[PDB]
Amino acid sequence: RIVAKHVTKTTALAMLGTTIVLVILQVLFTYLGELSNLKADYSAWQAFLYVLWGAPRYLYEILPISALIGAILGLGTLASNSELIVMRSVGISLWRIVGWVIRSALVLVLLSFALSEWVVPYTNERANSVKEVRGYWSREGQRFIYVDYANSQGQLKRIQVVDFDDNYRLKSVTNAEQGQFVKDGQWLLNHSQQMAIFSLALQPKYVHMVTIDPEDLSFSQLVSFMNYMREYSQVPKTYQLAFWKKVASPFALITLVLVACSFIFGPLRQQSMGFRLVIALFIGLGFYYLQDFLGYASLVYNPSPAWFVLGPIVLMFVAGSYLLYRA
Amino acid sequence: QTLCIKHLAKNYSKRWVVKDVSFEMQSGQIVGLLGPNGAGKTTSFYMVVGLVRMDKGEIHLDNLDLSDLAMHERARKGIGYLPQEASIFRKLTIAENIMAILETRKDLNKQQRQQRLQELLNDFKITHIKDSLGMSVSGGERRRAEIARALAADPKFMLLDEPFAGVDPISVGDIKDIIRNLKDRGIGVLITDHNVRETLAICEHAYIVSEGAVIAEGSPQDILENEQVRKVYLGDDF
Amino acid sequence: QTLCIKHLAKNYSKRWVVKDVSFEMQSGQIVGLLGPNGAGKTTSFYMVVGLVRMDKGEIHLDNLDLSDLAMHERARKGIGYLPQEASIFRKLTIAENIMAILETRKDLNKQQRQQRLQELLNDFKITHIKDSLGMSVSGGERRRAEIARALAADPKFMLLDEPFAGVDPISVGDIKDIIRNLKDRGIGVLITDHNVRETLAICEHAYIVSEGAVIAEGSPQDILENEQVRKVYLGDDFT
Amino acid sequence: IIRRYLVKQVVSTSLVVIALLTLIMMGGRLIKYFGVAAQGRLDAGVLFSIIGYRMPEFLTLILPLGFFIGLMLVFGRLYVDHEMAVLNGSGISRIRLGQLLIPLALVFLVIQGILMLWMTPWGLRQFDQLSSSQAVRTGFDLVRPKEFISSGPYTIYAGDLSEDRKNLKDIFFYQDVMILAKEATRNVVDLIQGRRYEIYSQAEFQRYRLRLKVEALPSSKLWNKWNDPVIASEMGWRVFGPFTIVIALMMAVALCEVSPRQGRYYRLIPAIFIFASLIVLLIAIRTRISRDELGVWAYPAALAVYGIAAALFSRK
Ligand SMILES: CCCCCCCCCCCC(=O)O[C@@H](CCCCCCCCC)CC(=O)O[C@@H]1[C@@H](NC(=O)C[C@H](CCCCCCC)OC(=O)C[C@H](O)CCCCCCCCC)[C@H](OC[C@H]2O[C@H](OP(=O)(O)O)[C@H](NC(=O)C[C@@H](CCCCCC)OC(=O)CCCCCC)[C@@H](OC(=O)C[C@H](O)CCCCC)[C@@H]2O)O[C@H](CO[C@]2(C(=O)O)C[C@@H](O[C@]3(C(=O)O)C[C@@H](O)[C@@H](O)[C@@H]([C@H](O)CO)O3)[C@@H](O[C@]3(C(=O)O)C[C@@H](O[C@@H]4O[C@H](C(=O)O)[C@@H](O)[C@H](O)[C@H]4NC(C)=O)[C@@H](O)[C@@H]([C@H](O)CO)O3)[C@@H]([C@H](O)CO)O2)[C@H]1OP(=O)(O)O
Ligand SMILES: CN1C(=O)[C@H](CCCCN)NC(=O)[C@H](CCCN)NCc2cccnc2Sc2c(Cl)ccc(-c3ccc(N)nc3)c2CNC(=O)[C@@H]1Cc1c[nH]c2ccccc12
Repeated sequence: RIVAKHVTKTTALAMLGTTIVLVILQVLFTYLGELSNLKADYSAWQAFLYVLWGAPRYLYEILPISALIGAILGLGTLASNSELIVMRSVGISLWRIVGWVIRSALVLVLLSFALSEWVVPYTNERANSVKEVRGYWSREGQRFIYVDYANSQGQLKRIQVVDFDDNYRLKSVTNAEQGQFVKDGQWLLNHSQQMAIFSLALQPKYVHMVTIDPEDLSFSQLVSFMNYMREYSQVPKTYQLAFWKKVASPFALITLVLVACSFIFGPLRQQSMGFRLVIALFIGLGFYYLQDFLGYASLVYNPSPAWFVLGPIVLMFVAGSYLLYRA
Repeated sequence: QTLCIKHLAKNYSKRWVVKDVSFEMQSGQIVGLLGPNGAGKTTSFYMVVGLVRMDKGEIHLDNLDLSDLAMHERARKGIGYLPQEASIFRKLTIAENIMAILETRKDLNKQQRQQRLQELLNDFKITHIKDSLGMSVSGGERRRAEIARALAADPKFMLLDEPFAGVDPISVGDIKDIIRNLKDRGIGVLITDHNVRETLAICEHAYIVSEGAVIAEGSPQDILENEQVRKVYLGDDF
Repeated sequence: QTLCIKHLAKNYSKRWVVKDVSFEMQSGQIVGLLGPNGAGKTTSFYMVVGLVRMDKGEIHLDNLDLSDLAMHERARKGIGYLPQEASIFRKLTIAENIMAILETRKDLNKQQRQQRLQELLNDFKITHIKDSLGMSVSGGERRRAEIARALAADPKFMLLDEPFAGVDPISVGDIKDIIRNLKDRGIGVLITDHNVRETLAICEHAYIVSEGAVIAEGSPQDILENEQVRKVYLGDDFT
Repeated sequence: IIRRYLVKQVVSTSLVVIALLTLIMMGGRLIKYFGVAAQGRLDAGVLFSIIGYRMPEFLTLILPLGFFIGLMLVFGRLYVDHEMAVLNGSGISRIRLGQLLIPLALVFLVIQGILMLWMTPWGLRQFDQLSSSQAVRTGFDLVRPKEFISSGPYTIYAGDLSEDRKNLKDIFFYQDVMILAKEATRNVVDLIQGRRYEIYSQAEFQRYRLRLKVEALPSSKLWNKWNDPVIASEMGWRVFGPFTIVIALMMAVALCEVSPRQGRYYRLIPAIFIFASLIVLLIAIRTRISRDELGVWAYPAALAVYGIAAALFSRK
């Protein structure tokens, strides 16, 4: 227990220190980029508030690389002090130390979950305000609905619904000027100009989610909205990529921590602390580039984004396990 | 108990630093794995410890093969290791340092774990620093704490890497007494160190390894009067 | 020439590692700066070299102050340094290793520089391996090449850090012969080493530094017979 | 022989660092460009041309930084393996070793002058022309599978799309002209198994054919006109910018003293941040001159302030 507490506390302190350092270094580096966007209504204080409100998002996007670098630094501090060697010499396996470091990284995993569900969706809205959909086009089965204005409270302005059959022939082109939402599957409206050659599946609750990019949506919102679209429509590939990227974020963090531990016990053993930090930065940049590139490639290639998202994670986990097996 | 090691061989950069290094040890016996620097004593000792993977050879501990086992598995089988460099837990107190390894023992409960901690602290005269951090103690006190921590795991063979490294001649007697006490505790000791003169004073069986192979075997007196060893390692005058 | 060092003192993290360390070493004299580990012998040796800046004290070389001079300026004044670890230029040939420091000498032309290179290679028996890289040589050959390069720097006082470090007893005699050769070249030698026994065999004047101050002085016989050193450093039983 | 050794070491490690930093800092932007292309806002077959035309612009930052890191790597290696103790112990100071590399620093300064005065403006001109060519794409060029894309009076939905942005499936197009086609291949687009409607006219068809900067100016044109604050800022940047390899030489010498235990890469991050601060100041000054608030005189001074402060740090 004392060994476990010591390793977990040291690695958690390393992760938290790296997290604070990286969040500060990204806030003060995004502020530099934002200082060139100043105008009459966007002063330096407004830009600082916009960057600061985005701090939870920067933290959420840093937690994987933060955990990787923190594990690297903490295990390097233990190894350079010859603490891991005596830990092995007393009967503690490599996988036990890796499990302790993973227990330490579970705090960052929980922090990532809390940010993604409760903090990031709210502060992102605040950040945009410092700096509800119009012209919404949607498909419901064989019908196409274009609503010029849609409101979260249940207001529709200039709706146009065009129906179709399996033969793709016009059936009804209905239009209205104003409309209200009363229940699922039915909307009241005035000026019911229905052509011939009511029920619509749009829901106000998801209206605010249309403008938001799939990456910026919280997991609960993404699942609810994606469930709604799969029920009434076809889910786009970018939404599937976002879902597989969010559901595999804790797994990616744990795998990156395991890779850091394997590197410390393997290639990065007896190396200097500066070299370990440089290699940790290189691995973090490589991970942040591979995940982004494969996410983009999932949107252009036939295979499902699940493959492009769970490929790097599984492969890195296998590589780390093999490096740990080599001791 | 006996530790037999046969035909150790390891190559680095396609050259065999160690070629057929074999030696035998017994519990409560001091054995010195000596030889010219870089000729394979360090690599052979590390393969015995488990730091360096074994390309060729067989390690048995009382007809129990340890060649395929890893470092931690060998440690659980009854092998302890004492690194030359400072290996104390810097942020843990000396009492916590020993108790951290005492908790690993499965055949002790807390009531006897505390007693074992107290008697280990009193054995090495480190009770006065039991509440002090491991990174704020003297070299000798830190080494005694490391030895107590290693013995807290109850090893059957202690593998010491250069105990007489950076040790004044006044404090060489203390290290010799500590190693003699380790022998008297029923635990064999394998010492590897470049200071052959005071390593041959406590070791009761010495193996000299040169050119990657064992060139001599026997007591330190026999080692000194060995033509090959004086030809390669100790010189004409010693 | 006489390098005289007075009142060395240095603190590290509010702890006075070295307190009033003073000693004199003449040219052509082997002087051993020994003592218990961590008691200030290594720090005093480094401040003599110039690796770590002094906090108190002065250094003179025939009334030529070296206290404020940097390490390279002292080297230009005639002080060479031999580190314990492998300090040879890894990707430079041994002949190139010696020549690169020979080219620094402003009192030698190419015709004389080549002759000096050849005779330095000959004296240290490294002519046979003059075409190999510095990183692909044996430990003894590497140390011989480093000493040849240091002599190519033309020093008046060579400060050796742990010459008998990781050295077999067979090579201890060879290193002793090397240091005696540097003595016979008119170059004083200041040796610091953990191995007190073998260091005391060639040094003709030993300074023992304990608790940050010099406690002993004189020939190694006096050092061994000194009761204070045996009480703090050597022990009652020592040979 | 010490000079050739140092020059070879610095050139090798600095070329390695320059290639590595080029890979790192161009792969990220190329991945961003590839994401844009996968969103249909950029041709996937041209993004390589985009990153090839910005080779000089990225290199104008990688060269000062790559040289700085290579200098740090060489000097830190000299310190770690005790090759600096024997060089200082032979009368050759660290400042002397840095001065021995003045010809190499001048070679890199000439290279960076070539990039910033000629190569970078040409690359930026070609990249701006290419971006203007790629900023006009509209219609079925911007379509994404299972999504509605609105461009001008056009609304486009495609149920499927190939790996390349051709061979659409389940195509719905809205102007008003509404066309629903089973297949479509690409603005000239051939639609297969389609229906056209006017909202009321109907027409079925088996096949149908549908038909819906100062930074880049040449140095010759910017050598004069120093009165214009924007032109003055750009030209002074092009002139006083290549002198960041002289400041990367006398500062990497200052911030390279590392203990053998400390490591070769220990001091990189703080001094890389110091060099980044130098460059960030050189960019804030450039912007201030562009806004007519500071004047060109701040270009050399910003270097000299870093030139002196480094030099003093090398002589403490
Ligand atoms: C001698 C002299 C020598 C020196 C010479 C000079 C120097 C060399 C010169 C060479 C040339 C050069 O520059 O070379 C590069 C730089 C070289 C380095 C700098 C100089 C250093 C000098 C000192 C050394 C290239 C460059 O600079 O490319 C820009 C790009 N920048 C980056 O990519 C920077 C980062 C990092 C750079 C760091 C420094 C490296 C060198 C040391 O990577 C790289 O360099 C690549 C590589 O990996 C670097 C390797 C790093 C490691 C190196 C190690 C070396 C050894 C030590 C830009 O990215 C957008 C954002 O990307 C990420 O954030 P994110 O993911 O959240 O989105 C970035 N964060 C991250 O990655 C996360 C990082 C943070 C960084 C950490 C750094 C650590 C060191 O932490 C981590 O990783 C965690 C781990 C690490 C932690 C920290 C340790 C954000 O970083 C920042 O803030 C940081 C700053 O830059 C400052 C940099 C540091 C300075 C010290 C970024 O700002 O996008 C730009 C284009 O931008 C547009 C475009 O104009 O086309 C616009 C853009 O819109 C927005 C915006 O979002 O930004 C919003 C908008 O409102 C407005 O405000 C708008 C805008 O403000 C004003 O217009 O900006 C976006 O557009 C759209 C979109 O649809 O999406 C529509 C938007 O809306 C529309 O906009 C229109 C418009 O305005 O046009 C308008 O008309 C419309 O009406 C409007 N409609 C509506 C409806 O509104 C909006 O919807 C938006 C949406 O929200 C999504 O973004 O999207 C975008 C599009 O995405 C593109 O695809 O397009 C590129 O410019 P471009 O190349 O010229 O092109
Ligand atoms: C607005 N700028 C641009 O054009 C560059 C693109 C440069 C190449 C264009 N092909 N865009 C960017 O900012 C993109 C992100 C958004 C992209 N839209 N990446 C960031 C970046 C890249 C390169 C250089 N700095 C930066 S960030 C920066 C830095 Cl490090 C330091 C200070 C300032 C600053 C200046 C004045 C001020 N009051 N507050 C702040 C900034 C803000 N940025 C800027 O001032 C620069 C000024 C500039 C114009 N020409 C240059 C040529 C070389 C170097 C700099 C410049």
